[PDB]
Amino acid sequence: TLPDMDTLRERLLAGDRAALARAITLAESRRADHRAAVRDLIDAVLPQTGRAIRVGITGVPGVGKSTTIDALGSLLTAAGHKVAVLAVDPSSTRTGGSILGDKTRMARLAIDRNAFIRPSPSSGTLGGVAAKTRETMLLCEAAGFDVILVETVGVGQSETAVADLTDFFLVLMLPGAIKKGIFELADMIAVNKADDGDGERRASAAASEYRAALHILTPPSATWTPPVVTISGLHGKGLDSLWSRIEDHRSKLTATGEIAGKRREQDVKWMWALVHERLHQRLVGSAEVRQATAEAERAVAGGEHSPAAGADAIATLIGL
Amino acid sequence: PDMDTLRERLLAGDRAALARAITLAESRRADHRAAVRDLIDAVLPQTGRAIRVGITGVPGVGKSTTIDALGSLLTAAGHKVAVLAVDPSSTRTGGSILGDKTRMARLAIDRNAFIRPSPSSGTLGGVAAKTRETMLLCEAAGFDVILVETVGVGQSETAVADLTDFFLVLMLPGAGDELQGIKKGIFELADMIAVNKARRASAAASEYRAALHILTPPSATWTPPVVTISGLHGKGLDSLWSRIEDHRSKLTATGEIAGKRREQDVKWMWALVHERLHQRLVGSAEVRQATAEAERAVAGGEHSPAAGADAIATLIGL
Repeated sequence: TLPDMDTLRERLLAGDRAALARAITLAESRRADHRAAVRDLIDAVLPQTGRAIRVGITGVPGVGKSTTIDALGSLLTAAGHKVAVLAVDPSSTRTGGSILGDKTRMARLAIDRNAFIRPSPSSGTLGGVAAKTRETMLLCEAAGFDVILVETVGVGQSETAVADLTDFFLVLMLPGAIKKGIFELADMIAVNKADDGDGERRASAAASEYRAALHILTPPSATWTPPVVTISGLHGKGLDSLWSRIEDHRSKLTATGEIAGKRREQDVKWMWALVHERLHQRLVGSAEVRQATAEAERAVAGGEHSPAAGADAIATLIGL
Repeated sequence: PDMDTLRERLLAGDRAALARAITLAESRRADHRAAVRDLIDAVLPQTGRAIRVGITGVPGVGKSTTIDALGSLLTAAGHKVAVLAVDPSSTRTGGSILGDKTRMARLAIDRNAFIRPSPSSGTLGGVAAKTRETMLLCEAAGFDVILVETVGVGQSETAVADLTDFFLVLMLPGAGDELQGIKKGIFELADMIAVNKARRASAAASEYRAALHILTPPSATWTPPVVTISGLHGKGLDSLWSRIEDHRSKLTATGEIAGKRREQDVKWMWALVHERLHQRLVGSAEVRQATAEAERAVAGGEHSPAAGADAIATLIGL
């Protein structure tokens, strides 16, 4: 029932799409041994990873995120790139994941074998979902995908996780009509024209406001000052220019070692995220333990016992 | 000593009893911390009736001078003011016994105020969580204003924001080419910017205000004021404090003050659970060595994050 893992690994490394899909499937197995086998695989293929541009993309629903990603992704595959699109949605902690995904939201990419689209994976905690996404990213990179787009999906709080999964964080904004922390995550803002009601006047007007405001915020790296641009996902305008800026960021921050520096900090974060997910799984591993954990948390939320008293209560459960 | 007597004294406003309870709560000895848990829980019904304000600013901005002046205005007005510090450097030093009050000279001798140095822990998260227990003890003792200051170098801003109701950012008066600029992550935390050392200060304020207005969603209950002050000469402090009271009034009406405290307390609970796990993973030289090996492998790009996590799992099992 477990595939020959040496065969699977060698196929995956040769760009075998079915092998990549199977490795991803093994990571969601009910069987601990299946999940362990793919963890071994990922560590085994680590030296073949990391040779990709990793871009996180966010924006409020209706900004035209799917349309823009479909357009940009298609420009990239036409140019000979192999493009993975991975979703992160905090609601996959509450659904069991997606049985067939939702790739058809990107109509062109959905039928393009030069692209590979996967939905948000199921886990107990957002940290768990994001850690699993990191595993998937590594598998895609080992299989030869050189652009990895990671998209926030749904309404919940996934923006920081996606920034911490990628090298470059792109924020798509509407010309008018945003969770405040998003500006400080941005390596670039793109004001997108959604429909026939949005032209260069509305788009440029909003861009100028964002550009002016960003001037009071200190860029985290002297190597990069976040630009504000306009685009139309719908009409495929300004996307080549947008991409060139992301490539410039990659070139510049690779030369300074800053891409690698950020990735190593992220890697340690995702290590501890899995440790913490596993702890959570223990604290909900039976109805009785879940009940007790939930009540400690409730007592703390309710100001009936202090945070330290709640933590001590949790400690006793772990000891039991 | 008798914890029931300690509790009754603390609740009657005995400042020495309060300090003794804080010492236990902030202890790096697990038995000492354990000894005061029931006391803290017993006094919870007397907590929460305080304005909790976090205050940050770059070294040199006049933070100590401003806190000294603001605290003095408050005690003159009949308030009971606690001033607590969160210092990341405590992990390197074991924390200070006496702290530093050269910096708040008037307040340091004012018996209506209660100033504590940052606690120590192996980590920032531990330091901040201890500060939360200390805040509760202070409130139970009758302090109605709790000021929590970021201290030293290190990124303690998020921790202090997550300890308080209102987060005040003190900024330098430079404008245009001399504009200080807001460090990454601070804008999202700020409930007010006060430009200190006030002309160019009003110029800087106008720049921050205009940008804050662009960046703040119109759906927000609270749009951060930008004001100018002089800590040294006490100008604008009464106005500054009034806006903090305005925030309390507005966000109490929406239930947002209470809602935030609930989220914070659960955050501190999980912080402490995760800190306890890490403590176990560094509980002896041989275990620390193995944990360090796992983290180094991942930090060095030698093994995948999950491989590091699997090594940790093996240790936990042992």
